[PDB]
Amino acid sequence: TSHCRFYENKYPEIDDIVMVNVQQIAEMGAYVKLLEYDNIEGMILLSELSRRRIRSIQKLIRVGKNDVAVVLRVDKEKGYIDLSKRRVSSEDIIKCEEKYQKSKTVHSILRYCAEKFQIPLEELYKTIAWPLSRKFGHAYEAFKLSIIDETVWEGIEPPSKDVLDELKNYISVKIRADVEVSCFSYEGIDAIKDALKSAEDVKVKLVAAPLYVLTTQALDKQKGIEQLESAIEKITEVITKYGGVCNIT
Amino acid sequence: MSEFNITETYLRFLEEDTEMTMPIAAIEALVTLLRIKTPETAAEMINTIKSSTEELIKSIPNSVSLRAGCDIFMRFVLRNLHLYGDWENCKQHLIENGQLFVSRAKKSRNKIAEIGVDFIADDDIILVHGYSRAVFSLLNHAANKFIRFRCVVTESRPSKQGNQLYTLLEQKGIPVTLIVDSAVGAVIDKVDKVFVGAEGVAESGGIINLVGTYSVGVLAHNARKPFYVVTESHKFVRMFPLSSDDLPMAGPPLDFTRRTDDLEDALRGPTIDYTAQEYITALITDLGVLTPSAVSEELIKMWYD
Amino acid sequence: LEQSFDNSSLISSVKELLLNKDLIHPSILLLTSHLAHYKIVGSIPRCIAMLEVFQIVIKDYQTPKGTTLSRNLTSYLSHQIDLLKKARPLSVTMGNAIRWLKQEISLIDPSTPDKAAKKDLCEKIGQFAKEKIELADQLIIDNASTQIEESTTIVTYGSSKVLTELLLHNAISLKKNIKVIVVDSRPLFEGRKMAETLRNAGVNVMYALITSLDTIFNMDVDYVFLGAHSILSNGFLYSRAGTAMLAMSAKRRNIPVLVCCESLKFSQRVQLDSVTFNELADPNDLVNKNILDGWQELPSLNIVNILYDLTPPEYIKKVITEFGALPPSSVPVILREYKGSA
Repeated sequence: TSHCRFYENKYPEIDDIVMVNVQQIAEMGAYVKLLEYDNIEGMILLSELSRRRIRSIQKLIRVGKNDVAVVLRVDKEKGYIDLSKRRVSSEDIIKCEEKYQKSKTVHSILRYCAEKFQIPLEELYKTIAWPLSRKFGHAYEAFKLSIIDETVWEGIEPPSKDVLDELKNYISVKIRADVEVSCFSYEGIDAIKDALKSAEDVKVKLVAAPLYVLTTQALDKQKGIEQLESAIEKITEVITKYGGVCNIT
Repeated sequence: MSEFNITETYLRFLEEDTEMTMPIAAIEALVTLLRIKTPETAAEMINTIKSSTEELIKSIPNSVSLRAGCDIFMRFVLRNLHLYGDWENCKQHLIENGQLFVSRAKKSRNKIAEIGVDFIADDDIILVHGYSRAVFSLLNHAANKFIRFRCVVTESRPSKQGNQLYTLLEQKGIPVTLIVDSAVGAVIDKVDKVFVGAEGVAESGGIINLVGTYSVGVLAHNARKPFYVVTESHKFVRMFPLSSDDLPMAGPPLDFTRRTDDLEDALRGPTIDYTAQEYITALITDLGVLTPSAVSEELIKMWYD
Repeated sequence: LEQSFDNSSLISSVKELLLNKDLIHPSILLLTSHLAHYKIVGSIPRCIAMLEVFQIVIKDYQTPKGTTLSRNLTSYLSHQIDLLKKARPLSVTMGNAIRWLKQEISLIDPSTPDKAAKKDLCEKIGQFAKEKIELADQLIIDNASTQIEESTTIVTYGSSKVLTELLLHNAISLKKNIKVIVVDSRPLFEGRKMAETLRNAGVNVMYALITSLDTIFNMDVDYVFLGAHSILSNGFLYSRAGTAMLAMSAKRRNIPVLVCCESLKFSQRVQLDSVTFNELADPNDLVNKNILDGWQELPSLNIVNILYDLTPPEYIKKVITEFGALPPSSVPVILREYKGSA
């Protein structure tokens, strides 16, 4: 209801790269939990941590926070499975964690589609998993496909149809500028029109003859740094060739 | 199909022989715990003993020599799982070590009798207190060497053990008196050396054995006699006070509840005392003679991490 | 003249510098202004505050033309330390950080374009006080709490440095009953800062002065805990003045005494005498028309004000660090195992 299975096995079968967080260490090692099957928990031994004997002041800084690991051995019925993060390449940080981050963002969408719709999370999860995460890779890149490749929405039955609407609402910023056209001319209107015809094609609003409120959309918030500046430059260019005066805030 | 907890393995062999003592009996039970119950995975093995040691503390809460045995067995299997054998050999690599302490910690006491010879010298009147059996094996070696000395046994009240030691070595053939523990302070001037033995060693060097080893220790420091203490290398526990108050048996050492019908009134005070580093001066290990500052460092050398 | 401790030259009263060869940081003068005119620190408050100005002063690099950044800052920062030496000579909380910092000056190569010079130093010297101070103090909390029962008393001396946070945890974050006895002394009433804080925290605080010290001990009293300034290689506690008189008395009155401390506050040096290695601080302070004036110019008069003093390690029962507890004779074994090793 809060979290559940990923890939229809009770345990992360031998040699699959997983992620855990370290909770506490007393003498055995860490009492980690498997972040793909969150409520289940395994553990790691002290020699399978960092090779240098880790001091207790070095030990305390790493609890709570998470990392990447692989599993050494698996009990078929006990949850007491053996971890391995020492014998893990650095590429699995790129491989597993972004794959897990691609599975963290489907946790963000399947929570309000479950509990704010008041159904348990696993039943509308396990309608998704086998035709998506077993037919091919798991469904978040397919969720950027299923907004345009609609053989997936009909490839499985919808047990509810609120979830079909709540997906495209989520997955599918304004920089304010108060530019002051303080003109005293005769060909200024034309200039203004010209300016409009390049800076808007982002959100440009007339306030009066001098004041204009333009809220330039940014994608990385820092990509509108190259937009606003450009607009300003254009404005500067514009008014020297017509006769008036534009001043920018 | 055993469970190794209370008596289905442990209290069997405590009626076998009163030569094995309490902590290595727990060590004998703990090494045979994972020997038969070897659940082919490093994870739940230590989770089995963490279940098993904590109920063993719960089994007898007031025999904290067992807690020292519960302490260092985890210290055994930790570094034995170290050398990095990925649990593949370390199942066999632990149990090929295995029967170490039933071959090595059983020969603690004779190795104490190997190196504890040159303390009881020519004509030393010896003050002993409580059945710490490593002392008697040192005294067994003293009679077998035919070195000349005498002996004085105190009480062990209420634990009665002083009556045993008088009977235990008079048949061995040593001139000996049993004295009351009340008459220590008027006799200790003639006494030259004094031997006791702890149930466990605390972080500064602790005497966590009996009722009044701290009483006879603080007598000996004003008598300015070398207050020796005899133990061995598996009698260490982290449990460490700041006063002479440990965990008690069940209640505070000054109770004031009343006698209901006929309840025992000598048993109202404590049964375990504490002595810090100040009143001991030397101790014996299987590693050798040990100063009271080195017993702090070796109890911290593999204990911080 | 017979002891001639007035002619023990551990400090003078020299001031009034004017030199401008170095580009002196203005804010590091404020740190020395905040110390010497009226002392506002313990020892780890200095170890914070010495680090507070160091993150700012490295950010203004000002590296010259023909000089590597490894070559100038070993002179540039170290010239500013002598400003502090005019104000107040260093501690080991000063000392162990700065020689560790001089390692970091030396282990850099001529490759940094001075934009990378921030974050390789900034977070690293931040993870110093994150590890060596903050979560080091976190391990103090759980260790001391299990050694304290409810409905008992604590006797502290002066302003504490780390066990203020310990007393906040047991009174509020664990809510077990506790009574607090804070005693400080003329002239530095730094214990009143704790007396403000813990009653602002709402706990039973009994303020005291060291002249009335016996009647505190004549009541229900135990668990004397202490702040610290450094631990000697023997086990002597070099700490604030007047620490040992309760440390002798409470040990004489058979209730145990502990010293809350850390591995950063250890030291390689060793001595066993109180008036050998110390610091004097401006003998005008023990006056407050006054009652007397003229320790100067008058025949046969002097004012001493001892800052630091040793306590015998036999008085201390248990020494608690972030790694755990330890008896006070076993102090220097961490010097070979953790300090410079951990």
